[PDB]
Amino acid sequence: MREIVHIQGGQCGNQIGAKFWEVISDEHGIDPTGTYHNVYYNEATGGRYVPRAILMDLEPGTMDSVRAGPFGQLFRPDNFVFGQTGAGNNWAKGHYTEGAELIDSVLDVVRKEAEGCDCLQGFQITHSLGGGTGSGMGTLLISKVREEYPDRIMETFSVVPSPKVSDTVVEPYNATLSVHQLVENADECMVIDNEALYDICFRTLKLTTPTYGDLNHLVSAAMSGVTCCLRFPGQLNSDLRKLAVNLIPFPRLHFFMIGFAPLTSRGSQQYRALTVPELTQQMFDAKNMMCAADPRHGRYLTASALFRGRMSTKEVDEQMLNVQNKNSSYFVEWIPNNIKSSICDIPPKGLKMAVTFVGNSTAIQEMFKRVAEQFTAMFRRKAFLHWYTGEGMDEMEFTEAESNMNDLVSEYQQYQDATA
Amino acid sequence: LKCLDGEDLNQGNRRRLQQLQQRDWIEQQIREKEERKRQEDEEKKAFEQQTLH
Ligand SMILES: Nc1nc2c(ncn2[C@@H]2O[C@H](COP(=O)(O)OP(=O)(O)O)[C@@H](O)[C@H]2O)c(=O)[nH]1
Repeated sequence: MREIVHIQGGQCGNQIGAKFWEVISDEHGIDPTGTYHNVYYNEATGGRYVPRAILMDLEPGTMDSVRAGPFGQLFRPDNFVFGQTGAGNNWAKGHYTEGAELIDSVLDVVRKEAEGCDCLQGFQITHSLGGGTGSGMGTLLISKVREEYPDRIMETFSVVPSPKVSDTVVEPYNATLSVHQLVENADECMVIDNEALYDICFRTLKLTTPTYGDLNHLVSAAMSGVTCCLRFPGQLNSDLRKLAVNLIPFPRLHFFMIGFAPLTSRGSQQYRALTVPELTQQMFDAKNMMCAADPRHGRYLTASALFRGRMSTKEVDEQMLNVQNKNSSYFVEWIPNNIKSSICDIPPKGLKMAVTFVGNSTAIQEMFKRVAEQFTAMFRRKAFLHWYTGEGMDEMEFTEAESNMNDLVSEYQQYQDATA
Repeated sequence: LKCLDGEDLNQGNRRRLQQLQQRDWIEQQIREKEERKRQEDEEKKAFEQQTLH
């Protein structure tokens, strides 16, 4: 009942998916064999539990990267859709010519995984935003399945370009090309930056060797805490749609932010207690979010706080009311009590409390503005355009894409100023 | 009709008996509440020890 088909894609998608299935298997008390010791797994002969996830890419090396790692033997080999040609870090390659004439097999797999369910609820994708195969195949699959299954919902945990210094040089192009496919065909899209994760892992946990494994672990923990209020009992249970309705006021302001709590170092853990005022004090902090956009530069159109464990709901409600009435400026007004709460009844594996924070803020628009600069400064000189043109891409689309992005940021700029 | 038992003659007995019963129940409830509170505190201490380990 209310199942989830987790699709991944690209390098970031595959790695985050590996760590995410590791964390999930840890939660439900499973070992890498796949035996216990419906929302995520599927039963198989002999009491085995196989994840309901398809893994796709154009480069068969990332398979041997994820498969050989621990908690790897779970994913059924009938799902590794790995084209044996290459990706190349280019959008039109993985969306029109090369990573497009393969999508039929991916649709076949998605259909065999969907029609075999009873009441499918929503798709949950994890992918990069500028990676060629990742972003390209992600947006193409989005278009296809959303034109195909409108009854269900869509959710994408994307990773934005590292704001300060980039990781690829053609990232603005593909980021804009993906954004123009998201706001037209999605229903829930959270954004994460590889930059604020560094500042967190270095100034919140006092780490010295932060490996991409640990950052992916943090992101995956956040992703699990998001939907943990669905597969578990709770004094007030939420889902993937109660958010989709209590958050987005208009069909496009659907770009959220993610925050996990609590995250503590060694000494800082020795000195602080686990009491929900402390978790709240850590939750709203700008240095505690997975999106490199200081919310202080904006407001929150809405913010849902999904707790876990066991606590008096009066404490939660008092903390919400105090943080809302006290920071009366950082919240917009024409939506009264713009903060939503929810309480599940299962703590993490080895804590007493837990908080996931999903926030539709009007502050991330700035990030988009940043991209709206770079792309614009990479188009009047037609820089790198001929590679994308070499796959039949009509430059016209690029234009409207940027235009689309304009409206998007313009939308937010119309609301953080709105008064009533 | 010279006398009507509908009047309460032994009101003092009713009052004192109700007082004693109420004190008894109050004592029982106080004890069980202190027990519950101490058990909650010890469970919190257990979580403290788990986290420290
Ligand atoms: N936190 C984290 N980010 C990753 C990881 N792998 C890739 N990324 C992001 O992936 C981006 C590059 O695009 P990518 O999807 O890897 O190229 P492609 O897979 O060949 O299409 C970079 O901005 C990286 O930040 C990972 O394992 N952990």
